[PDB]
Amino acid sequence: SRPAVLSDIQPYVPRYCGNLANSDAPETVNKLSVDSKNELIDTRTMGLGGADELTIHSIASRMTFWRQFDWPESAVTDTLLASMSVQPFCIDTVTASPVTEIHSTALAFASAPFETWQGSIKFHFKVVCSEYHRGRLRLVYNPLTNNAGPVAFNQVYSTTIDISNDREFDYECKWTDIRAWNACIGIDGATSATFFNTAAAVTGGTPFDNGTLSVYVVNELATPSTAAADVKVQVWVSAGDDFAVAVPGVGLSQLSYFQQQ
Amino acid sequence: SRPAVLSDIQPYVPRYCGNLANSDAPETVNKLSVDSKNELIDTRTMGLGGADELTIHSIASRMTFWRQFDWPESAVTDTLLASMSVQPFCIDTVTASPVTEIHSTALAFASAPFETWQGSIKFHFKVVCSEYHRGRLRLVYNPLTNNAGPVAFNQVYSTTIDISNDREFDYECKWTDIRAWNACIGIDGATSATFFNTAAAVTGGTPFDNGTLSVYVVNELATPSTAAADVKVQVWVSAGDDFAVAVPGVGLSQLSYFQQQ
Amino acid sequence: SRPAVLSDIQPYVPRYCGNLANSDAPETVNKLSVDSKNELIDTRTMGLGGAD
Amino acid sequence: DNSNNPVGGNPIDNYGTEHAPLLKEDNQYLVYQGERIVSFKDLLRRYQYLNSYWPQETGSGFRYYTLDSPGMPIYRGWDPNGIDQGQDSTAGNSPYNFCSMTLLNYLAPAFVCQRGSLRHKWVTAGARVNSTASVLSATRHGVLFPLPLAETAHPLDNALVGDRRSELQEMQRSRLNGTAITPVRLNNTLEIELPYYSIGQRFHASRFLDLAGTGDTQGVEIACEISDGGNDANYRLDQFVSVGEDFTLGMFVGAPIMYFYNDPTAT
Amino acid sequence: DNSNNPVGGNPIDNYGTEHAPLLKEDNQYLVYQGERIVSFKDLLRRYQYLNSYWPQETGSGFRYYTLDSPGMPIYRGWDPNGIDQGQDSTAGNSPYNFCSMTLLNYLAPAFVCQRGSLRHKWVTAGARVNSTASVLSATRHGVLFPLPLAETAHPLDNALVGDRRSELQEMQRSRLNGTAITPVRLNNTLEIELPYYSIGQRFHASRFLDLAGTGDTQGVEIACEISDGGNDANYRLDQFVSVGEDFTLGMFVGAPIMYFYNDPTAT
Amino acid sequence: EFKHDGLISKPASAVAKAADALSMIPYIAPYAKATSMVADKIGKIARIFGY
Amino acid sequence: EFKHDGLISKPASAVAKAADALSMIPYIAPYAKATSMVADKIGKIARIFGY
Amino acid sequence: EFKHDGLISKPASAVAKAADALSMIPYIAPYAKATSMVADKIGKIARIFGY
Amino acid sequence: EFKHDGLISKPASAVAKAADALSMIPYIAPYAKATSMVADKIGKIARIFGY
Amino acid sequence: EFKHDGLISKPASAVAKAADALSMIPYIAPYAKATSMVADKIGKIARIFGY
Repeated sequence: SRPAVLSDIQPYVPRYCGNLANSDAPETVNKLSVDSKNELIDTRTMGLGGADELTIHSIASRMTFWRQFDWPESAVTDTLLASMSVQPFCIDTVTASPVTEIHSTALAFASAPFETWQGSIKFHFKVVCSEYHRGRLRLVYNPLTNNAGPVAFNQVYSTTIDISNDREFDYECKWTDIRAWNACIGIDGATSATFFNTAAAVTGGTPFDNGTLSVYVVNELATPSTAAADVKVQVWVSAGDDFAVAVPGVGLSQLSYFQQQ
Repeated sequence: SRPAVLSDIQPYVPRYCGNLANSDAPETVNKLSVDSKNELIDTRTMGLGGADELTIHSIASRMTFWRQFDWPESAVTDTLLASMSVQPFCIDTVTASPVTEIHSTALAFASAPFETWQGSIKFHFKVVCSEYHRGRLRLVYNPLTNNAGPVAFNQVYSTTIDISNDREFDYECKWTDIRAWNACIGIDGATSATFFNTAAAVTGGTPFDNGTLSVYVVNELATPSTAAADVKVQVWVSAGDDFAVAVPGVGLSQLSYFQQQ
Repeated sequence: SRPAVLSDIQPYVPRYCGNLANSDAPETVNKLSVDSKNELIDTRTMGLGGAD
Repeated sequence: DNSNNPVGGNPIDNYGTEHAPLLKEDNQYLVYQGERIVSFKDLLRRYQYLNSYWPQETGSGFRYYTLDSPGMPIYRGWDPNGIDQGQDSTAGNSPYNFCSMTLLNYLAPAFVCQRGSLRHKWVTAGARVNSTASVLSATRHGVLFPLPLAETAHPLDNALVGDRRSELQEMQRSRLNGTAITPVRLNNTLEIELPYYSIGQRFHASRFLDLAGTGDTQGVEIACEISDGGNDANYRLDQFVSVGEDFTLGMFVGAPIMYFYNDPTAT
Repeated sequence: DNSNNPVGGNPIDNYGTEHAPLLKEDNQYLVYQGERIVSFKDLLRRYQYLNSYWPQETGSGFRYYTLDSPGMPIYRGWDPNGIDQGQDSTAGNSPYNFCSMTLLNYLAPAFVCQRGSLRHKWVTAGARVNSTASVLSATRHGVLFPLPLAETAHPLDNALVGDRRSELQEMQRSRLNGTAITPVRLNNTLEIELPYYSIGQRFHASRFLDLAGTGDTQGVEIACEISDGGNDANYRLDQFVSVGEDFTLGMFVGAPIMYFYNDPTAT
Repeated sequence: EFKHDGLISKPASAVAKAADALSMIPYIAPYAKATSMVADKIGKIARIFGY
Repeated sequence: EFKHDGLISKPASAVAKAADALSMIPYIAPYAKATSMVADKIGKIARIFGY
Repeated sequence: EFKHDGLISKPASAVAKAADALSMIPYIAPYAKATSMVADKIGKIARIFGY
Repeated sequence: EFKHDGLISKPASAVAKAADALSMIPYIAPYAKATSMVADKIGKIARIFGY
Repeated sequence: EFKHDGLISKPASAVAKAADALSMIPYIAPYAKATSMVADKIGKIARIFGY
């Protein structure tokens, strides 16, 4: 109370509710502890190894089984076995009349809160067969869609793997789109669209995906006897090295972990 | 909660609405993104060259076609062909009884939000004729107005261009006014006044313009045959190097991009 | 929103009407111009000699 | 010999000895103006009043007014898709916007491209009842579907608490998108900025006039509680628009066709 | 020869010369997005609206509303132990939560372990009567007994002052645990953080969905005064949840089974 | 850029006698932002162009 | 860490041209906190991982 | 000029013993403003004339 | 002591690895206050005893 | 004098062991004010006399 404060009048704006949109601004939060700097650690004191696993690329790069198809005896050259859409949202549903279960890949789990995606998608194909089952598969990449008959060896991107030396193999579909970022359908929107057809070719070319990847037969399946051979192929799916997501959105506002009742 | 805060009481004034008049004060704005420093660039990533084009002098210096007049066979020495007012607001209207279109020069576009202007105006004259059409034009600058008859070669500023060597030529009308800044009529106010007359001389000397520029005939149009020759001259208009605008005002509060209904 | 602000609670007194008696204190005045430092001069640009 | 130049240019002897003499006057703005205006990007960062919005015109009871507005200000005149209705020249009626002509609305249809963040202020003037503790909130929409300018009311005065919660979950405020809230009794001003998110888009059409019937990809939902009692009939929201810092316009392709007329009688 | 690898991996020649070309575009987010999102731990620190709570639904007279809520947000769908009641597919009724699906609720049942502090905001929107000077208060519970989500009213308008004091001593606000108070007429926002105290526990079950019927060991009691007069029927509390700075999740064991459906009619 | 009390250190509106370079064109570097860029890379007076 | 005006000194959201190390894994020291730790012990750009 | 807490560094009202130069005339340079000018170009005590 | 923003410069609550001297007794000088004293005269970690 | 946060740098109330010069008389210079004067011209402890 002796002198007079001659500092300048300093303007201010009150922020009662704070800053609840940005992810990096410090907060004026009354922590309900004794020490103001009360803080634990985030390490291998839970029994684990110590790796940060809330990275988007650490969750999405996990190779997860997605679907399975078969390669019949009656398949001949230029027969489509499966066709699938190049995108993150690789789910599979189990309906049972009141409930509808949605089983999602880690690639589809880690990309649901977002509205744009880009990058490469890795598909791991796994042929279950004996040593005496021989043939050639063929992996068409087509940015739009495949025609209703045979697909020519020119005018598409293809690989033609022999399954004698490589029964299991992965194929990385890079970014070849006219945009930089495609849209995200969400797990909510992927449950109504066809993304794995195995009877015809799926419809790509949408603003939501990066085209389509299809499996054809080049050489027929050779058999060691007269027994009926039921050969299957497994499709596992992961994120490639380019894979990025952006625009946090409303993709998971309608999802739930409780069944439909 | 251990010690007591013995800093001075510091006076403040709350600013709830902010500062919405000045153009340089920082703002306390809650940006609705994840990163507080979310910012794109402003460059040639749109397909362009990378030049800053929101400069007033970059918009206003573009040479834009304004009007067109003719130079008849019956024109003789000291015949006025056109007279125009030296100012930024060079527009042209198309009426069709409910609607009234206003087509404005980039010089008139870039000077509508302001209330004062100064500087030089550049007029580009472009004579459309064959190689056998010869004569002399004459460009009077008069700060007030030209008399109803012939204008003398003394007592005005004039040039007398021969159109044999220079069929296209521009003429820069500098600042010769009793003020430093003239007023801006606006595009709203330029639609009711006469700024290009081509039958008499326009009225300058107002506080809104920098005088008047007129075109007279010195030597008659020479013709190669007995055919009727319809020679025209085009007036293009731009800002000179001196051109400046100030006092942001209410010049575009009544304008619209939707027709009159 | 990552850390917690651990600066001290700083006391203040609001001054809504300002300081309208003293002749030397700076003011928090919203000047109605484009430039915040909008200022002319006070000299012989009025036709005069330049004396205060 | 410089005789069909698309930009012209052939300087003939004019009436001055000294070329461009007003650039050599250094202390000119110490005498007349006090400041110099060189760019529009400096002048586009002054806020300007766009339009006002009355929340007690949509629902009934105590409810939650929500307004889906574009991030870019709507245009000033006789729309075919206008949010208001004016008396035209045939003594009839036509759609009309009673909004202001901002500098952004003026400059944007003369350029091809457009990109950048856009800043808003929501001011909440008028009258109000003494029993209010509402929160004004701004929350952004997605960038796939542009919603047009629309007004919705969500009722909050049901007998069931669950049927109030189901109305609070129909709102964009409940979502993972960026949200700014404030109390009206304490601050009543948002001061938000809409960033330029896009589905692989480098720019958008700067010459797109139909923002009130289509919207853009920077839309925002503004939300505020309202009651049906009197003296809330004068409660309104004022929108002030301006331009963020990463904002740019494309190539200049000339001024559009303009029209000059006053506001008609609102019917 | 890499032929039963549990993670797969055998790169066959695909259709690109350049491997992973989108990592070599350094200035990509100067063109399209403005920002890059790499981790979820950065994105979990955005607050998101969880649920609203109406204090004039529990007691009568002038009283003190108290709400025992978990520190972790409750889950979104058809609980067997839900706090609300919706109309199901058999045209009957079933318990249901009308809360939002936050990013924390999304990410947590896909991990085994969970540890860290959790941040809350309590916003207090709606209407109110002019005769209020209430104090909103948050106070933490013990870490031995997790209390479920419950609502209680303590009457304060008795004739005896001692029987008012005995109601103020039935509250967790009167205890040695950490308490944050604020006046509703002046700030109306708490912004608290619940630390991770534990009885020798290194983590807890991140796949535990029944938070509304059991609670967790980071529960908090929220307390606010309410009167029985009208215009307080619209007085409510909004909960915004987020994640503290010592927060971590354990090992990823896959996404759970998900379900997609809109909110039913609240009955 | 984002600095504490940046309006004090500007010439900010006006004459600033060496700020009569209004006839100069601003050069934008190939991925230049507006904030932590050309206002410090062109010169002192690049804040009259809005940077 | 707990410092005065720490958001000004971040690159904080974005490109920050040398911040294209998104393909790097964060290493956590055996008893590392989040605040006064790996955001200064990995590098300048360890704040895009949330530290 | 526009500086932070400029009233503290003034003599600001009064005697300031060397401020008995009230009999001196203030000289204004030919395009001098009032703010970033003669209050620092005449002397320390040019703030009793209002500059 | 009475200093500006003293909570930032504390370890203030916790582990602070060298703050495992909880088995040490605090020594109080014969006329020591709590504020401008033993929190700086014992060591850095004398603030977990309440000083 | 008029300085920013002057109460922090005082001993301000009390013992301040060298402040047992209460038996000393304050000397006032012939035109000394109270503010920018004898509180700095007598000694450190001239603030218990009210200066």
